[PDB]
Amino acid sequence: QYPIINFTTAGATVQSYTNFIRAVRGRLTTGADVRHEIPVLPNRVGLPINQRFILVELSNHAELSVTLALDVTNAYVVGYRAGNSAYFFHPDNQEDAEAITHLFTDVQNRYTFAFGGNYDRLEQLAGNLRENIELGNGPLEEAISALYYYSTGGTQLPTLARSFIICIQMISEAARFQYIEGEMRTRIRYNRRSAPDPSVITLENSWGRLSTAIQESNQGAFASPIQLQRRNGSKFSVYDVSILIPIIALMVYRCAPP
Amino acid sequence: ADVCMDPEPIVRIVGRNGLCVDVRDGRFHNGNAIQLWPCKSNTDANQLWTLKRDNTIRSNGKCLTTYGYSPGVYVMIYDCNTAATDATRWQIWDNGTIINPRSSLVLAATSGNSGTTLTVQTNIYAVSQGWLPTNNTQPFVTTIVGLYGLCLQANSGQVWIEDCSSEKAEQQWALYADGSIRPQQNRDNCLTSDSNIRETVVKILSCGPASSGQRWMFKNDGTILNLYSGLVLDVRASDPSLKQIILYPLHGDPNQIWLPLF
Ligand SMILES: *[C@@H]1O[C@H](CO)[C@@H](O[C@@H]2O[C@H](CO)[C@@H](O)[C@H](O)[C@H]2NC(C)=O)[C@H](O)[C@H]1NC(C)=O
Ligand SMILES: *[C@@H]1O[C@H](CO)[C@@H](O[C@@H]2O[C@H](CO)[C@@H](O)[C@H](O)[C@H]2NC(C)=O)[C@H](O)[C@H]1NC(C)=O
Ligand SMILES: OC[C@H]1O[C@@H](O[C@H]2[C@H](O)[C@@H](O)[C@H](O)O[C@@H]2CO)[C@H](O)[C@@H](O)[C@H]1O
Ligand SMILES: OC[C@H]1O[C@@H](O[C@H]2[C@H](O)[C@@H](O)[C@H](O)O[C@@H]2CO)[C@H](O)[C@@H](O)[C@H]1O
Repeated sequence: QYPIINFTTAGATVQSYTNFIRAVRGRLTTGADVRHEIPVLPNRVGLPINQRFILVELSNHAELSVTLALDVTNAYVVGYRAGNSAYFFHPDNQEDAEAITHLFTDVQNRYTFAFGGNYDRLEQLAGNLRENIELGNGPLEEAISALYYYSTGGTQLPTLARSFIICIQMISEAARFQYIEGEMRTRIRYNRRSAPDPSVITLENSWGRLSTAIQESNQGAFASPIQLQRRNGSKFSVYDVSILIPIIALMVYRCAPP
Repeated sequence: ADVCMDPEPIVRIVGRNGLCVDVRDGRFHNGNAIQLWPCKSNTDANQLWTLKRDNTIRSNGKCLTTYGYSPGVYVMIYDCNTAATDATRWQIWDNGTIINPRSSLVLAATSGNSGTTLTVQTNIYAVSQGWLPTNNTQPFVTTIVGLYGLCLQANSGQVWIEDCSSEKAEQQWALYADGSIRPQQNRDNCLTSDSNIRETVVKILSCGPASSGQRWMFKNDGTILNLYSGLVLDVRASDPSLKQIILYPLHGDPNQIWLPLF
């Protein structure tokens, strides 16, 4: 059995959201590997399929429920279950395809999307850029219902993809950055619905690069600057790890410590 | 894939008051002093340092060497092979401290004046001992959001938490390489803490002393730690009304968590 964290957009509040993400991060890392004060995620190679996924269950006001399956090695949303069916993003390699076999074994119907979960593919199908898709508790309620009804056939493909972009950002990207968590937390505090800033979009894109730079830095010093953006769009370069310590919450494992 | 391969980056070393670690008058004779000096926008090798794999910091080929293992000796440039071996060894910590493993004396700058000779003092996590390897010569300016979504704000010699007006009386702060947090509009003022006592009220005094009560660090857990005392910024009794930010031991509630919004 895989661990199951649950969150509901029903009485969603800034606290219930902060505990949810705190719970999701708590289940991804084992706390054994930490570098420069930032927890690293399990190494894929040699990880027993019984500790390879965690399950996040979301439910909204309409009583509809959906269960997302996140890969513990990268906090990647790999699929989901809705009722008696399960849908998986198209695996991009043999190993992964073999692993999603152990997810939602109950379900009578397992479908595998023709496309992957990556943002490009998802933004293309959605007919919108991450910059135009609004985020908040309102958008999460809608995304759950949209995701739920796809099993009964009442959700067009463009909307499914717009719902995956919403969940991925509010759960997986929020667990990866305290900056993005706080961003989502502000949208809940004031009941706002608004697309992610250039700062959020950029941090999402640089997760892989940052994971690498920090882990193979020479005493917190990067070899090459990683460029990021501000809320207003202006860019700035980061040369050291210290400025990122209060911004990144999880790192994808890149290489072993000396 | 493999074991991590740490590289050898060429970077500037910004420290006290935003000044750079400079090799005096561009000369490299064994013994010439190392000093604080306004950062340059160019390639003068006397201000760029290569962080070697062996733990030596080199500028233009020579090693950043300490004169002796006594609190007070100065730091000089020197031939790496001639110099006493473990007097060229340094570790750069995540909390901006650059220490000489062998004497436990930290690289310091006991004066914020341009031209001040670097020395090695006893570690007390003061602003005069905080450094940062970066080609970034400018301090980072952000908004610090904390309890109840309110912003950290300063009004003359005082600092409290209040609602975020994306324009208000400077709620923008500048984070320096030396670990001091300075109010955007008045950059020679430091977020200061008088005593290291379990409840002293944090205020805004001049960065002049560059004390160990003016140097802070943003932890991964969202707190703002005062390196020297071990106490974290705390909004007094989760009450923004009281208008008082104190130093308090860590317990992790919402009144001790902050997020830098840039
Ligand atoms: C800070 O700037 C210096 C110079 O502007 C960079 O040093 C250069 O690095 C490249 C590749 O790393 C070398 O080929 C050059 O020889 C270096 N310039 C010099 C001094 O001749 C340095 O890389 C920058 N810091 C970082 C890590 O971005
Ligand atoms: C500044 O960071 C350094 C990290 O190297 C801290 O010193 C080390 O702390 C670890 C535990 O976190 C110990 O295992 C080491 O023995 C310490 N010394 C060395 C040379 O590694 C230091 O405590 C930090 N400063 C503060 C007060 O937070
Ligand atoms: O020490 C101050 C400052 O010196 C610059 O070098 C000067 C030097 O002061 C002067 O005597 C010489 O004739 O010309 C040099 C080039 O301007 C350094 O470049 C600077 O980094 C500081 O080190
Ligand atoms: O003394 C500062 C300390 O206050 C705590 O809050 C207390 C407060 O003293 C009072 O309102 C009552 O005793 O209960 C409150 C809840 O603990 C804070 O918890 C602590 O962080 C400090 O700010």
